[PDB]
Amino acid sequence: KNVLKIRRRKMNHHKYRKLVKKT
Amino acid sequence: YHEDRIRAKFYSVYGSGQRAFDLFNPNFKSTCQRFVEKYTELQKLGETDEEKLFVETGKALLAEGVILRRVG
Amino acid sequence: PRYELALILKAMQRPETAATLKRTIEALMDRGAIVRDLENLGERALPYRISAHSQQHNRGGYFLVDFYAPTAAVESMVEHLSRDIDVIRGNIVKHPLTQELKECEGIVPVPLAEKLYSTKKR
Amino acid sequence: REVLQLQEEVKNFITRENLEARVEAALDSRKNYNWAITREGLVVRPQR
Amino acid sequence: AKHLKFIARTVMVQEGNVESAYRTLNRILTMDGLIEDIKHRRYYEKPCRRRQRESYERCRRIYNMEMARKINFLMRKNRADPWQGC
Amino acid sequence: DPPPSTLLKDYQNVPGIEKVDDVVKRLLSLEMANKKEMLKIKQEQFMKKIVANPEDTRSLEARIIALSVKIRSYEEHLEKHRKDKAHKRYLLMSIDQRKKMLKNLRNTNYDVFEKICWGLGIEYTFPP
Amino acid sequence: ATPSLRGRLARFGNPRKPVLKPNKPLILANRVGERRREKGEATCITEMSVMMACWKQN
Amino acid sequence: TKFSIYPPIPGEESSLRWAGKKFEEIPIAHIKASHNNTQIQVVSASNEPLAFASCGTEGFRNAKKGTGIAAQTAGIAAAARAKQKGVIHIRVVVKGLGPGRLSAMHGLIMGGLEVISITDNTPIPHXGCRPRKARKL
Amino acid sequence: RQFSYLIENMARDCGEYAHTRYFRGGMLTNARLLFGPTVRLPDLIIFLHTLNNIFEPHVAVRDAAKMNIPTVGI
Amino acid sequence: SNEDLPISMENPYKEPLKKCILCGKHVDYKNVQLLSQFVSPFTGCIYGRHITGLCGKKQKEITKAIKRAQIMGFMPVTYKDPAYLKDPKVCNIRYRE
RNA sequence: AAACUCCAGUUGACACAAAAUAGACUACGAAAGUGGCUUUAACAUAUCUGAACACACAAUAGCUAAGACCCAAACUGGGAUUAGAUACCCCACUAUGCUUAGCCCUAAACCUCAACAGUUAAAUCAACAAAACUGCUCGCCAGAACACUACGAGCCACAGCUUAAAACUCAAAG
Ligand code: FES
Ligand SMILES: [K+]
Ligand SMILES: [K+]
Ligand SMILES: [K+]
Ligand SMILES: [Mg+2]
Ligand SMILES: [Mg+2]
Ligand SMILES: [Mg+2]
Ligand SMILES: [Mg+2]
Ligand SMILES: [Mg+2]
Ligand SMILES: [Mg+2]
Ligand SMILES: [Mg+2]
Ligand SMILES: [Mg+2]
Ligand SMILES: [Mg+2]
Ligand SMILES: [Mg+2]
Ligand SMILES: [Mg+2]
Ligand SMILES: [Mg+2]
Ligand SMILES: [Mg+2]
Ligand SMILES: [Mg+2]
Ligand SMILES: [Mg+2]
Ligand SMILES: [Mg+2]
Repeated sequence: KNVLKIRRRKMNHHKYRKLVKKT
Repeated sequence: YHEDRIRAKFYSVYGSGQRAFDLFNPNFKSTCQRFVEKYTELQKLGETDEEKLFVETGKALLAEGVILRRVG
Repeated sequence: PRYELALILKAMQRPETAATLKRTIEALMDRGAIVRDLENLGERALPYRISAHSQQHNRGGYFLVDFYAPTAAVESMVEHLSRDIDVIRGNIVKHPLTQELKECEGIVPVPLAEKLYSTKKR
Repeated sequence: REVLQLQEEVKNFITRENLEARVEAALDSRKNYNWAITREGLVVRPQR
Repeated sequence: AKHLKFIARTVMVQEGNVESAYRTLNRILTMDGLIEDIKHRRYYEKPCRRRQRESYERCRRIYNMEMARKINFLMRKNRADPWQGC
Repeated sequence: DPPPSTLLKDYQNVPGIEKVDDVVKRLLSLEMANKKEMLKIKQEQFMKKIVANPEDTRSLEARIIALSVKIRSYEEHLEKHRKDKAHKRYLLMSIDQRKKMLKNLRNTNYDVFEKICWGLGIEYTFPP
Repeated sequence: ATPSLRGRLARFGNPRKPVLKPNKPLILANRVGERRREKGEATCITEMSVMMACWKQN
Repeated sequence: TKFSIYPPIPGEESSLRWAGKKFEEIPIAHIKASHNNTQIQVVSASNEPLAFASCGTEGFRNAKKGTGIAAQTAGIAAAARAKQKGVIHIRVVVKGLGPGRLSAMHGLIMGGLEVISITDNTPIPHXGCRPRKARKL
Repeated sequence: RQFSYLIENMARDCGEYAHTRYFRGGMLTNARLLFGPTVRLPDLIIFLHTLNNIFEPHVAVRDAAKMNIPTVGI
Repeated sequence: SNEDLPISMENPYKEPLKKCILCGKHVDYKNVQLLSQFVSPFTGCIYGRHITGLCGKKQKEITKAIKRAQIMGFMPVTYKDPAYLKDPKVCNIRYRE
């Protein structure tokens, strides 16, 4: 199977951690 | 078959004799079969032990002129 | 239970080797050991250079002590041997002969594993 | 049978009385545990 | 460091035949696994990558040892065609 | 705890062991044996004191006694090895198993359940 | 003898963790791999070296 | 007698002699074959330096030291300096799997030294220090 | 192929037919195209060996059943 | 009925199970002569069972005895003791070819 | 290239680090994990099933405090590459990996295949994968995305973890 579902979740978590750090 | 027990011991003690099996002849009798037939005959007498009965069979064949060279 | 002390002693003259063996056997007895036998395996060249007690040893006297001791004695005896300057190396093992050799009938052959993959056409 | 064998074996155990004598006897003797196996499974003890 | 020197991995030259001696030594090191161990020890193989290689090396042996057993089993049938024409 | 001079359970009934040499007696005693050999004697003492038939090892009573001896051995092991997580699990599981055995005995034979609790000093507690 | 395959693969019967994790199913194909071409090496470096060294000397 | 690949044991008595010298007395040629350099030091049997030559000391620079030809040149240089000090027979001890592992010995032979043995001392840790991380190439 | 010659003689002697050679695809199920529209197919097919030379069922066993031809087979 | 029908037995011709050369013998760590027969003469590496031909039980016993002898000051680690180089060769390995 | 030249090679002395070969073995443990040697203790249950939360555990990373330090090494600095190179390659060195005492409680913690008891005959069977099913029990799942998110609650956790939605949008997602 491809990892396209993981990739969406990967970006969501990345952007969330950056937001929490910024604020 | 019952005689396979005898055949197995004969082949272990003596091995396949130099006499070659002729499987084309439907009535060929190998040295092992001759032993089986004699051993089976002595069993009818009433001997109930293998060791003694086995030893007695070899002696009968030696009297008849069969060559029984043991592996030893 | 029964143990075996594999004692590699420093290569010394007979009077000193006899004192060390007496010293060692008395230490076992002082800790509750019943010493069964003492075997001399002979003086040999050590397999490798062993540095013990600020000395480099190239030869040693191999001795075996067969003794029965309480389980708590083993830890104590190991400490005593660490401080003896005439002992190059001392190891206490459970005697090899307490373990009875199990009876083996021979090698049981194992066939090629089967039905690992389906029999469908690929 | 095990207790009986042990009672016979306990006679030849090293004690504080015979320790010195048993040490001297050990220093004289040699016990070799070395032996080699062959391809036929026969033990070849050392000849020394 | 502690062991005696000039006993391990030492090979004597016969009649100044250095080539044959070096080939012999290299074959001893290969057949024991030293040459392949040295090359793998240059960089750290992480534990997960080492298990993946061992599994790969083990599955290849099995396949390679079973193919060879079939090749030697069928080599008998490389003889000339006995029924040439049918 | 059984005195260290207590003879092993195997040699306690061999005829004439009271007359053997002192050295032989201490070689066949608990002092010269591992910890598991002393636990077999503890089990026998509890079995004789509590169980009606000390030779029936398959009754719910004998099984509670045997497990209680193991529980005590785990408690002593953990007093020295306080960070042994594997044995702490074995202790907690063994305690839960004995509670299930005691619940079954209480439900079936109340007269013997009281003798188990008295002999082994177990206080039965109803679950929350 | 070929290494055993009993309990080596992750199968329903197998209780233990898999020993082997083959990427391809372990089933003999009907072909063998081609003969590999020997990787070329530069020849006559020693003889080249002696000629070039003498050139330097002379 | 049949040729024994196994070296003569120092303690036991052997008949094998090289110019009247026993195996324990022959000078040793220590070759360190690295991935980028080859270093050859010829020492006496009593650990007294006699000759040293590396690919660096022979004028090869940077990536040109890690070549067979460069190691061979170092071998010849070490042999020349060793032969001046009286070395004929040498026991080669090579450690490392670099490009100049074999070439270095050819250089030593081309220089007039006779190799009576070939030992490998490549360091192999039995479990040791964790090596550097794998390169991403 | 050890018995191809024997079998082909036996067929000729009894006035019957033998096909001991490589069985080309469609000999039975595509006969009208291969032989001709008015070709008459066999009424009985006797398999003296039912396996081909890769130890699998001879294709004609399946094709005879498709064409409703009874088959005798060793 | 008939007397010639096959009877039910266990294969009377069955051969005895093969036994490793060390089947039934005590492997002691002190017996370094025996243990040396299963290590490489050049590297001291312990040979695998495909070379030694030992059963799984004896391969473990030999391995554990070697590791004990080596750390207890009985056996060298990096080479085979030269004294034991002439013992009977029992390992199926060819180094010179 | 930088770096080093207080350097390198040989020899001797020399760890609070990591454990060739064996292992082509396939074992131990509930799982996580466990492969140098020795000794001590020691691997629950005589029906099975039974919890995100009770109870006890749980790789790596990380936190708190005290130690050890060979080597490795986030970060950082230098060299090089490049249009740029906050990377890939080279060098150096730190947190960290280790020990002791408490935390934290996550993983592609996946053999993505639940525990127990059976079966190989029928329809064997969407496809692929690691053949298809029966009894019984517990857990869990009901279009995609929003969402390993918001709010509430609990927690030694305070840029955390566990539990976990909706509005708007789409006719697909898979
Ligand atoms: S086959 Fe019996 S121990 Fe090896
Ligand atoms: K190790
Ligand atoms: K959880
Ligand atoms: K997985
Ligand atoms: Mg998103
Ligand atoms: Mg895949
Ligand atoms: Mg520079
Ligand atoms: Mg349960
Ligand atoms: Mg619930
Ligand atoms: Mg954790
Ligand atoms: Mg930490
Ligand atoms: Mg460093
Ligand atoms: Mg640090
Ligand atoms: Mg895992
Ligand atoms: Mg369940
Ligand atoms: Mg089942
Ligand atoms: Mg998460
Ligand atoms: Mg959250
Ligand atoms: Mg809410
Ligand atoms: Mg909140």
